[PDB]
Amino acid sequence: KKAAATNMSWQTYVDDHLMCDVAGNRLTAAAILGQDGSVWAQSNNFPQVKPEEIQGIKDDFTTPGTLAPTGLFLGGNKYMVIQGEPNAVIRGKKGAGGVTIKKTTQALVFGIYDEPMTPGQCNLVVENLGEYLIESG
Repeated sequence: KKAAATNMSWQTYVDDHLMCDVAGNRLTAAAILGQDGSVWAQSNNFPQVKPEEIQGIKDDFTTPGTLAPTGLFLGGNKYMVIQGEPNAVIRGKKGAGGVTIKKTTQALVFGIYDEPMTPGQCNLVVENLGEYLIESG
């Protein structure tokens, strides 16, 4: 019955809650884009995402398996699609690194890790914060 749904600043969500130091290491880069493709907040070194890349990501959330055969692209870098959560989470691999994308009510959470950060740690900070944004909208 209690909405009570507040909203911190977008950059503080990325600066404090996405690049937060986890077990000594942090994400390589992170960003939060609205589902329209607009960049609402991004890290200092997050790559510029092409709309054709954004268009495909929405297409695999609505239809899992779209980006899997061809691969997932972010700013010219190719990420191999790995086990993700249908319609909610897309996960990728690029060598010792990878990427986790969490779908929200109206936005998209991006998180990019490299060595030595583990894929589960990137999945941790992305899905949980995205799950919190799911709870609030």
